[PDB]
Amino acid sequence: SEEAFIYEAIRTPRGKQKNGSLHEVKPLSLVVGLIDELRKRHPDLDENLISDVILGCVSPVGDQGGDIARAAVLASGMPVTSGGVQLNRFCASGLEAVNTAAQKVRSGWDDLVLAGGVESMSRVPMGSDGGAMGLDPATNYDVMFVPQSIGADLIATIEGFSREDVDAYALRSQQKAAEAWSGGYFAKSVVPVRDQNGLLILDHDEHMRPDTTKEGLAKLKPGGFDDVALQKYHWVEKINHVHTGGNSSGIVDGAALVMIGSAAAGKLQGLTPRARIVATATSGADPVIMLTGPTPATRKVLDRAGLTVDDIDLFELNEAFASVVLKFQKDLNIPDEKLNVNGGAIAMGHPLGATGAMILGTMVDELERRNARRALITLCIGGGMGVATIIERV
Amino acid sequence: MSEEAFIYEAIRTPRGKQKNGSLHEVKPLSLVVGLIDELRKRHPDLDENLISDVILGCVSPVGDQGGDIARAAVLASGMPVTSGGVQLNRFCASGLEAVNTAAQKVRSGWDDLVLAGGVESMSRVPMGSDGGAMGLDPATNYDVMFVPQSIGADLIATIEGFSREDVDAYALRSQQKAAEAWSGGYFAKSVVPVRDQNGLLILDHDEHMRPDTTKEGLAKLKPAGGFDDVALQKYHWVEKINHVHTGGNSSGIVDGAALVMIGSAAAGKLQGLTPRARIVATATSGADPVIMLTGPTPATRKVLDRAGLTVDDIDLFELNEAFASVVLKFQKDLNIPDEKLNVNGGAIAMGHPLGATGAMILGTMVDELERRNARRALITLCIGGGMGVATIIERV
Amino acid sequence: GSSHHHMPDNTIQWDKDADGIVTLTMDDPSGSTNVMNEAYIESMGKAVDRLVAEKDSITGVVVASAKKTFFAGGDVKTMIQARPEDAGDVFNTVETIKRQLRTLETLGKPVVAAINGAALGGGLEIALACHHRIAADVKGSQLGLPEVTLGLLPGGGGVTRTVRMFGIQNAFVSVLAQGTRFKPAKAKEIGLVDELVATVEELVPAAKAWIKEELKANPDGAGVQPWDKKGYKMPGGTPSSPGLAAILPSFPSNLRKQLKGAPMPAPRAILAAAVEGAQVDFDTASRIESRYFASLVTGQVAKNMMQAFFFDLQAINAGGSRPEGIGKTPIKRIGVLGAGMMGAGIAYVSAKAGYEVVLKDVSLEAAAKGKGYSEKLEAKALERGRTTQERSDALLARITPTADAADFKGVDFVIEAVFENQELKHKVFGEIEDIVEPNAILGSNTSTLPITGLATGVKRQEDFIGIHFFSPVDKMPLVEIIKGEKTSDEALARVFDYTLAIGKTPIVVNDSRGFFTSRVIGTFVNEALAMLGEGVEPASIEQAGSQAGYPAPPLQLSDELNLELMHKIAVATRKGVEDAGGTYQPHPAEAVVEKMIELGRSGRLKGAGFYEYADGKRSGLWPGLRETFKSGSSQPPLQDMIDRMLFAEALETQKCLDEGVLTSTADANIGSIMGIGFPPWTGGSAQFIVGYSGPAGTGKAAFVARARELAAAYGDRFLPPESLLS
Ligand SMILES: Nc1ccc2cc(S(=O)(=O)Nc3ccc4cc(S(=O)(=O)O)cc(O)c4c3)cc(O)c2c1
Ligand SMILES: Nc1ccc2cc(S(=O)(=O)O)cc(O)c2c1
Repeated sequence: SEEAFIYEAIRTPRGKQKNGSLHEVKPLSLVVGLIDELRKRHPDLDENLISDVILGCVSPVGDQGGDIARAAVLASGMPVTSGGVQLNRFCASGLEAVNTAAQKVRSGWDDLVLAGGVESMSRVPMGSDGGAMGLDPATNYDVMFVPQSIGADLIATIEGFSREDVDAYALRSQQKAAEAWSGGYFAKSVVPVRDQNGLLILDHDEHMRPDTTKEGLAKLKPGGFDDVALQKYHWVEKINHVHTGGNSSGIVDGAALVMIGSAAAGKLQGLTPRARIVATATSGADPVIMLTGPTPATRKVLDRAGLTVDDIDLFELNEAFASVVLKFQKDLNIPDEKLNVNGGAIAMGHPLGATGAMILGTMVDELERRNARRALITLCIGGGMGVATIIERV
Repeated sequence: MSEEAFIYEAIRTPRGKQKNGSLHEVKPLSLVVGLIDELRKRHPDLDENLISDVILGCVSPVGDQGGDIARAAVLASGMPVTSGGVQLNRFCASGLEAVNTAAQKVRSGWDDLVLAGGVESMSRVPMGSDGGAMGLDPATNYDVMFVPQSIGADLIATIEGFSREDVDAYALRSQQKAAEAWSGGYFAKSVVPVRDQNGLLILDHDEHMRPDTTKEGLAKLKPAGGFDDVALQKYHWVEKINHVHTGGNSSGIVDGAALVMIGSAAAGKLQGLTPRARIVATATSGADPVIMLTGPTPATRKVLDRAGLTVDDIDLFELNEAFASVVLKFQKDLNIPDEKLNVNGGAIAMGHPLGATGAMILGTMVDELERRNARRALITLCIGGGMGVATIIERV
Repeated sequence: GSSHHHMPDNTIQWDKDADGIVTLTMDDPSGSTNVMNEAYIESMGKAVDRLVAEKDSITGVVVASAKKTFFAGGDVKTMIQARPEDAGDVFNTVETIKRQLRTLETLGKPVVAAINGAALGGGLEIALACHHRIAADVKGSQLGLPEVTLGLLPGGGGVTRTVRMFGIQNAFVSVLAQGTRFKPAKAKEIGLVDELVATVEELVPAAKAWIKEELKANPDGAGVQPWDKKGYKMPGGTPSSPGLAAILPSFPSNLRKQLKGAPMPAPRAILAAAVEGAQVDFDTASRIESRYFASLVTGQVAKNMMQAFFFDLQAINAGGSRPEGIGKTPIKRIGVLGAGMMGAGIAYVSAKAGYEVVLKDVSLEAAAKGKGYSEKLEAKALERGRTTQERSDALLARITPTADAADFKGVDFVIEAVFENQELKHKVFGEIEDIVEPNAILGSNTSTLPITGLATGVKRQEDFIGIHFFSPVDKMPLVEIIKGEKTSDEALARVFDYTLAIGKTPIVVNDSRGFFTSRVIGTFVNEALAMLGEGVEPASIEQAGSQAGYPAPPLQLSDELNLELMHKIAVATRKGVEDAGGTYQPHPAEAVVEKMIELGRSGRLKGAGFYEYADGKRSGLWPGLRETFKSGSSQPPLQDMIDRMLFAEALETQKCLDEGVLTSTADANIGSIMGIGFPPWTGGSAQFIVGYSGPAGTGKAAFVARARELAAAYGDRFLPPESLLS
């Protein structure tokens, strides 16, 4: 019934893992800073209409435990009627929070919703929450648990992607991320992180290596999981391990916020809608290869909105691994000039819970800059899942 | 707000107690898989590819309950790999929030059939295993004035004027109405007994109930870090907090899981499914986070305004019995009739499985509406941090 | 209700001395070994009840045995009959057993195990329930939990207590996963035993002396296990510990790597019970262990492995195929002809058994290089420390290499290992048959040549017999004894006793081209080569072999067996049946063999086959293999490939039983597992028929339907013989 509109989409710079600038910053403080930035941009915003705050978090333990969304609502001084819920769908938790927010707005039972994610991987490392697929031997044996890196190398082997192929893409992402930064594309969306004294902590994506060369990537180096993967994929002889630290997504800290509401909610608050959520979709593929989820999810969201690949101006897939993106480009025949045009997680990083909301806002800005119409955002997920979202510039 | 969301199934496991509980040896993943196999038994020809998401509530997603226990349930139960699987946490109302989100996803038109519910093996993963910033971070603990729910519940009884005999009288009625419901067989087709890998029975009843509870026994119980001073610093007009809540008039710590199948009219008609109830409206609100447990009252008013209904229009009221004074306050605020409130007992007798509670008391109302042949029911829960969630269903 | 009990006879003897120390002497009067039978459960229940009743006058308990073996397992006769509907009774039985041990464990007073002999499985579970374990360092004494080797798991507290004693990783790898048996010295080294004594007579006195000293030195901790104390810390940590939780997701993947995906549920269930048990208290962990135990016992794999590795293996060791009435004839001097890998391995396992070996070859240099196979084997044995220098020298000193036929003087047991040519074998036997003793056994290690034809080359044909070994002889445990038409029953018995003497398992096979091992293993190889000719991916064929449960994938095995050897084997079987006026049955795999011979890829000996070999090391499949056979053009289900190789051997085994090639299914099961590496979870190529499980059901009826299902899809060679049909 109602239409879901994105009114704001901001994010923090992604601080690296080793000696990162955001290691001293608690993940709650990252979300509170983005909440205060939204107040700075709309001081006339009646926060009493904000009915929920949906944050994605993959490791909801320690600093990120106890419904960090509700903690952000209370700590930032938002009204106590603004809810607060933490969800987890692995790497697409940020985009799932946005999708759920848009779905709640479409249901007519929610007016204005904050959505996004947070992941301080330097403080709460991945896997800190435990899990049954990994720690329980009865189900680890059944679901054939395999790390995402092996599934990525398995994709490169099956699709015929060489070591130079995944590295050439890794070079492309580093260049396009530097071009986007030096072009000032990210000026409005990347909110610098400061301390309680206002002193600067971080104002750029620390994981970026814009001086990357093809020769440097070739000098990089790539417990029974290979045998487990080949037991299912029995026709492939041996897995060609091509992914290194230079062609895989980085481990970084960060957070992102997306203000989603109905037309009436935005008109009542004097907010200018920037883009419209056209459709979302959730699908999946084999959990051993894991990272083939985006292709059915992208295909599903395209048919749901009555659209084809030709009707999409920008494609944004999370660069978890270089082969996953090349496989996605090969399947749907995506033009080179439309795929991750501002760089990706290989250059800037992959804050698990917040990545879906980060690349979402990245396309909202790029749609307005190029004056384009549509953009499709998708991510590969652990366990073989896939989420895709189509936004239209308003 | 286009597609209408319908409840086709709503099952749950029996609630095993905390001390020497029958379910302490059952992994929480196994509790969820058991309910999935029951749904398969009831509908063998159900094309599970139509199921697009599995939304589970879980307040302590650590250890056995981490790593997206919904996705683990999808993979372990052999469900289609395209059935998603997401865990959410909204404290005590995570179970109902999963149902609300599932219904909202169906209304958005981008999801056809969704499994919703929750799971909480508190004997294995106790409360607070996930840590938390509001508690374990001093800068936030000092600001939000962190106070446990029990003190806020004692504060409600002090402000509203509920005596120790008042909260214990409600506790007695909950134990009696729960025993009467079990003896009448009301829970026959909804409580799915837990079994092991060999088919041997583990638990088939809410073993936290004390149906022989007496007024005399409740009066002999004793009530349960300066949190009293913290609560009275904000409620400065209250002199001293009357601690009336014991283990007999509070909710129980139990293990359990629940599953609700929510879908559109096209999804159920295509699978030959009979809709049992329809989601009329949901709402999220909140109140002061120090008293914490006054959230149900604004959320209930908000969901009644959204559905264009009043208190007289609702046939059954089901509020989670976190604490006796919380229910007496909710009854006092909205003038709820006694004969409409928690008619089959509540968490005081049967227990409070955090992640699964919202989905359990929802399935209880779907069954009691059909039994009484009534029309509307309003389910609501108080939430930590001062939140509230309410939902209105209608028998189809 | 909740009791120590589940007509029967009493098994335990009671004895309380003046100090209040009760001595429970397990002595089952219905057999030579204490076994967890219904008589034991009732007898231990009576004793434990009396321990609780007389607790005020008892200061300690000593668990001893009156048999040569402390305690060896349970009533496998009972657990193999447990149907899925009997899972409740199986659960209650092990819960009662552990309820007795738990009471004995938490008795508030020390309990010591006086381990006189073998304490295996349920026997070790009794000692583990005690607070102190003293073992007598005697001959043949073993300790371990070999439940997994029967498709079961330690269900009497073995998994729970070993995990509490050593942690998850140590208990699984060292004791539980492989059911390793240990000598008393090694048992004390890894922590299974606390101290040792030289003789059995010192056990009970030392047990009461330890109780006397424990009460005096440790009054508070007496009769309290470490996991029952306050502040107990499991070694390696619990699954919630940050250290173990990091490596824990790699345990099931490593186990799947070791099992190669074979359907063996017992090790998986052990790792599940070990981990899930470490997350809860001891009593709850023990109940979890019971449910996994009842799961396996009622399962079909356990019934297959119990049938093969307990009943069938005992029926063989009990002389099931040994002729009746024949006596024992000692073997003084063994004469081996040929110093190849076979002859050298034969000479090693014979001298390792204490026999005097005369290893003859054509040249003294060849016979010396054959003895070097035993020297390089004793080198590794002395390096890793498996034998002493004293007996390693005596072992090699029994091997006398020679090139003179006169050195076979005094040989009463001749084994021939020369290459397979009929006129060659006739010449080799003719030049030693008069030098050896007049009662000497004349054995041949041929793998295809019929024994009746080779027997004509000697004058004492009644003493000519086929003694078929498998390389490497030092590790392969089976000996295929082929009985020619003229071979007497005394020669059969002497070779039977020789096989047991060298520590191997014999099977008796009547003379027939291919025998049983070579004939059945051919169908396994030929099915894979067929699939390759049909266009199946070579990697899928190899994966289907490993996931079926085979030790080596078939195409890899097809390179060790040499395709030129396979070619002349098929030519010989064709030429023999053709001369008889019939029409040979050609196999589709023959076309793939000849195609590889033409391409100059005849196997590993050539240096090129289905794999590419570099410096004698296998290095991946040959890339030109896919283009040669159009690999990828046929994509059948993996379970079809797995069933095509398993059913082929299973149906060929049933033919051998019908044709009288085998005389017992026990010889077929053990002969397939230990001879040609048939997967152990099947229980043997004969047990696989009655123990088949799949979508068509379970049992002989399901095997028949599935055989007909495979027959319609891949050829009538999968049609089940008449004997399997009702
Ligand atoms: N004095 C002795 C005493 C015993 C001997 C056993 C073998 S054996 O290894 O061939 N048999 C087996 C096979 C499986 C077993 C399983 C269990 S269980 O408890 O796990 O069910 C227990 C057992 O005891 C098992 C024994 C060989 C011997 O020489 C022996 C000599
Ligand atoms: N649209 C609906 C849906 C359920 C109804 C139920 C009743 S009843 O509970 O009194 O039978 C009466 C009604 O008018 C109803 C109308």
